[PDB]
Amino acid sequence: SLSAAAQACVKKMRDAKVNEACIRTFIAQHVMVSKGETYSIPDSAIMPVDSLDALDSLTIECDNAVLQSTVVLKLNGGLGTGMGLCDAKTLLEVKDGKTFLDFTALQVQYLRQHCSEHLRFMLMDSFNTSASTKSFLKARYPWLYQVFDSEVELMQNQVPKILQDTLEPAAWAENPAYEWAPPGHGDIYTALYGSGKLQELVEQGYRYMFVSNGDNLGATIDKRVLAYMEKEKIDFLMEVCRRTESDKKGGHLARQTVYVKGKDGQPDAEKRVLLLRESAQCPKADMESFQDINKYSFFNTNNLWIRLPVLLETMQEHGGTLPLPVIRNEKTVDSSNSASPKVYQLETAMGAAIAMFESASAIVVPRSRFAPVKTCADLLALRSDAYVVTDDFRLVLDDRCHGHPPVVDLDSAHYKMMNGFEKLVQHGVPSLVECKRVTVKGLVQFGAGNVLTGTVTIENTDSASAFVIPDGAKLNDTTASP
Ligand SMILES: O=c1ccn([C@@H]2O[C@H](COP(=O)(O)OP(=O)(O)O[C@H]3O[C@H](CO)[C@@H](O)[C@H](O)[C@H]3O)[C@@H](O)[C@H]2O)c(=O)[nH]1
Repeated sequence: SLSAAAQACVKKMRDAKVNEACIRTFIAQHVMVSKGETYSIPDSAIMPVDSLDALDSLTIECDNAVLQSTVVLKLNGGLGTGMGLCDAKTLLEVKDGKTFLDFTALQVQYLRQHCSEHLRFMLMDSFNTSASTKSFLKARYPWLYQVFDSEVELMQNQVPKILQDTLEPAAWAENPAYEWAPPGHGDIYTALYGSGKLQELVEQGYRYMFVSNGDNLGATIDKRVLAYMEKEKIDFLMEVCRRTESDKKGGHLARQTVYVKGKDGQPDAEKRVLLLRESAQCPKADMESFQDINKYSFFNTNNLWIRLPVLLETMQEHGGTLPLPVIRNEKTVDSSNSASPKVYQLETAMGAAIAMFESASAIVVPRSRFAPVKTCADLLALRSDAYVVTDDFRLVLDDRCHGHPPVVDLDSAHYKMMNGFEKLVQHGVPSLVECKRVTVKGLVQFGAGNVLTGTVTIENTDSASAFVIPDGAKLNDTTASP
């Protein structure tokens, strides 16, 4: 019943000893691509979401039994290629000579000292990040390195890149490792299931997992969310933020409607079903609607809560898989070689699981739980005094910002790559806590101890020489130029 290409993929994955849960999931995605539909989510197929509960209005806290059954997992499998990064993004220095991983470890240390003595912590790594992460922890956090292989690390899968023309697995003799890729952070569910770790966690009495992006250092356990899921009997919960103009990269919440006749005497009830639309899933034609922050104002933080026994149950009863919608990425087998074979890379997003559970929901959270670093512009804000370190080692906005992050717009021609960004701040990172918006155009270099207030634009029209701001300069609601 399977196509010759699909069977070629099975053989390649079996010969490579890929676990069967990954194979089953990949082949189901391969079939669907071979048929035709590419899981595009057009505008006519969805509606905006209107009403959601808000974390800031909740007050009930869960008891310590619920809290002790919660696992924390941080995603760490991607690379920061967009920022000119060839390793795990979590090894970037973010503040005071400390990296994302430093603060992650310190947060876990704090929760074990003051809240949950035996907190279970996991990191999802990939083939591209595991070595660096392990070497980093051995030298700085021995207590994590001691149990890294056995308890902390969740290794995600590698799946074959498939040729566009035939859908067979690609061949790249120069470097066969480039014939494989991690299939997105949606792979967390397949990796947990296929490795037996999901079953193991449920056996050990864990009932909730809190997952968040490795680059988001504002995400920690909140006992008001756990009480909410207990009271409302929620099995999957997505934290969303009110969307700003700085939220370009990820995905937004949306809804559909399904009519259920619902037994006899009682009438049919309209039912809302929630879904996630990633940028990669929107047709380029309808991209004007995807970026409309008024129509779709709820932005996925990727702070996710999952009821582990339910996850395990629906995966078992669905062929040992979670059938998430696939994202068909288009690339060359070697990215640095635009002449190499053209391929599709099948991926999924873990937020898409909001559509897999009958009792799924979303909650609006404040910006204090969402400090993403997708660009060097984000890294500039994070490194500045606009962000502070809490007692439990989170990075949150300084109270003076009032939950509005400073809007940082840096010239992509000069500051998209890390090396260009390090030039911009060679002599010091300006004060931004009082700055509503800063725009940098052309080649610029901040001075030592600058202070930006209000709406600042630094502009250099020639871009041969760097406009170097004088040390101590203080700019208030103005454009600065040569
Ligand atoms: O195969 C992969 C790919 C990514 N990651 C990790 O997943 C996290 C998120 O990846 P990133 O590429 O930084 O984000 P996006 O997938 O573009 O967007 C995610 O995060 C956004 C919020 O920042 C949400 O809006 C999107 O819905 C959600 O999919 C990072 O820690 C990555 O390292 C993995 O572990 N494995």
